[PDB]
Amino acid sequence: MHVFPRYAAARPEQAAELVRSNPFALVVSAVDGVPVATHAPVILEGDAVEGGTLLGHMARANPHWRSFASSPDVLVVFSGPHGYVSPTVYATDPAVPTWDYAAVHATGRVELAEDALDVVERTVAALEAPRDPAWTPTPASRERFRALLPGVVAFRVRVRTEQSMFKLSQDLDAERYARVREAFAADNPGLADLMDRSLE
Amino acid sequence: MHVFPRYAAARPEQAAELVRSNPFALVVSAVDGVPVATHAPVILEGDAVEGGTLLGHMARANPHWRSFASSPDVLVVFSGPHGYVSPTVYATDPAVPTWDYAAVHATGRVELAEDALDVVERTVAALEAPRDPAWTPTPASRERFRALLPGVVAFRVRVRTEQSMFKLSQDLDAERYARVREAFAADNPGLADLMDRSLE
Ligand code: HEM
Ligand code: HEM
Repeated sequence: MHVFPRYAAARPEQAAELVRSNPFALVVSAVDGVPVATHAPVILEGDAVEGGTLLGHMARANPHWRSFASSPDVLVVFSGPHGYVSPTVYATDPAVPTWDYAAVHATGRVELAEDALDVVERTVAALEAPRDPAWTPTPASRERFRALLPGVVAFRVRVRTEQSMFKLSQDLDAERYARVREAFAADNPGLADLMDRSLE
Repeated sequence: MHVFPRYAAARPEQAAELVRSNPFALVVSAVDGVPVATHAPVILEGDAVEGGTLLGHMARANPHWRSFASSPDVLVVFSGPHGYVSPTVYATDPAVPTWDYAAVHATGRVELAEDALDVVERTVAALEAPRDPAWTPTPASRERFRALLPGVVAFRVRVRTEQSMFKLSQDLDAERYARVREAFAADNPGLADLMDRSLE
């Protein structure tokens, strides 16, 4: 990912906000020289992605984690709201299409996490926190977590590098920007809300 | 990505349908040994992902494409609709959360595409095809495409391997499945439509 300066975050806190708000990430490493990726929930420990640690889990039956010891460089991609920008919306000619999106990429050293129960329970808490109502696990559910635990592999990534981009049409003139924002308001409220929040 | 058999596509055509319907992909390769990923629109040439060719573009100012010659193994990830499944929705105890999603991963050899104008114009056609109304480029827009062309790098991937997963709660009993489907109907119609289409 190349971060074009015109799409840099306006505030440094935006990157960790995106990460916390979009935890279903892509965990990428090399296996036999080819990138392989697993879709998995990953949470952040730390006030920032830089200097932070990421914690996730996958199925033990997914062999991806077995390659971590010999190929430990990982990339984790967090993808926020996104949407195609058609020239139909611009209503200007000549025009070129684009795609709007926000993302945070973090790279670092992966290690298997022995404290898998703590990782999955903290993942529950982080993914339920923005919900209304939120689910909290009963003792019976926690007992079931202990029965499920042999089938899970948890992991930690100490973040070495990080980048973020908020490609949200903010380089447009006010007239076309309003057209883009209003078209997403109806078709993609998550992206429209991200645009609004990235202006307040 | 490990494809759990219970989440395999019901029909072989579903993978290419997902790819065509979700062209904003993640293009991943190794650069200095670490995975790096660019978010870019990628289209499919062929009736299937297997035996197919993928075609995309990125900015010339994005240095990712410069690593293609020495590290040519690429992974392209197409991500369809997705959404968190909270135990709140199940209304059963004990429970464990999950995430529902569909994705197609394709790996192969990348090569730079000399026919960049054709790649970007076919990308316009593919991304406008499902829209109503669709935008077609006027001669003035095509003239502008020619002025923009020096700033773009196009590329091709001959697909060597492919996998797809449709993790859409279809392993649940009818009662919980209806609860999941109805909760997404209101909060995530794209995912609910994908679930429905993956049942017809
Ligand atoms: C919000 C919380 C959670 C989410 C979104 C989530 C999501 C997921 C996903 C997407 C997978 C598949 C990973 C892969 O492809 O390898 C998975 C696997 C798994 N998770 Fe979680 N999970 C959550 C919490 C938990 C908890 C609390 C436990 C308790 C131990 C748990 C146990 C497991 C197990 C056993 C598997 C493997 C199942 C199998 O082999 O089919 N997860 N989870
Ligand atoms: C539906 C069609 C299209 C979509 C969704 C799209 C999307 C994108 C995206 C996401 C990027 C940034 C890539 C990166 O991060 O490296 C990009 C770059 C670029 N695209 Fe496209 N594009 C489309 C069609 C076109 C067409 C028809 C042209 C005409 C030549 C074009 C020319 C360019 C150029 C010049 C750049 C680089 C701009 C810069 O350096 O800032 N694109 N496009």
